[PDB]
Amino acid sequence: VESKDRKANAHFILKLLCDSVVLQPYLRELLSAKDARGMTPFMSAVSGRAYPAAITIL
Amino acid sequence: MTSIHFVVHPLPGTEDQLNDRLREVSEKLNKYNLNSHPPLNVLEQATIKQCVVGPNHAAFLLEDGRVCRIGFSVQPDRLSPVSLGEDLQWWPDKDGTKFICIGALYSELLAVSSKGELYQWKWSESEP
Amino acid sequence: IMAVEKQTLMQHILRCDYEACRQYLMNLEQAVVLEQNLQMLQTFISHRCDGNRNILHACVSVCFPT
Repeated sequence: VESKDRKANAHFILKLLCDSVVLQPYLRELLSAKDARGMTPFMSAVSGRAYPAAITIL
Repeated sequence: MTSIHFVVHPLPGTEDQLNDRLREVSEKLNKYNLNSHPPLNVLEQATIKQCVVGPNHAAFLLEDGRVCRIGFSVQPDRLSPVSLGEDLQWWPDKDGTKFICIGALYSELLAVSSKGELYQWKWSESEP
Repeated sequence: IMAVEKQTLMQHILRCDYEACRQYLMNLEQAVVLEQNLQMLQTFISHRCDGNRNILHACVSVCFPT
């Protein structure tokens, strides 16, 4: 609900998707797929000011 | 599975209002995630092939040769607040109608059979 | 009228449900231990959003500065 709580939950979810041992073989494609703007998740993170998200993704 | 949701948009206008209404329904799907109306609740657990919206009714088709229909009621003072009909009217199945395609017309719904039979029943009445 | 789809983790991420996301991951990994949820997971991972956005795109897009 709160902005700080929302950001904390988002960071927790990103870390959860990072440390999911189940999705290891698919992450290689999950972080390599492109959106409609022709960019990876990392590029979208860095353009949308999601700088901590970009660091964790990298 | 799926969730049934409707939107209303004044006919003369640009596309920005439609896009804004779609954004509102998206936010409700995300910020609110309100449940769908009970009459279509059953059709939540069934697939859909094609849907048709008539002058006052709307018919929805399952992939298993089954159809359903329902009207609505829209409040203009308050302007999914639109509330559909109380009981969803079905299409009784006899000798394997096996619907494939449908069609929307002002005075009646149109349905197809596997062999091809232009079944139709008026919106006003309740008999094929 | 519309019938919006139902992709559970997509909704959880786009709504930022940390508890629900963790529960979904736990159930998925338990089922993978059961070895009966490999193909279904492979099909599910390709559940998308508007604009060919995979789950990670939703994750980052629900993380933009307020």
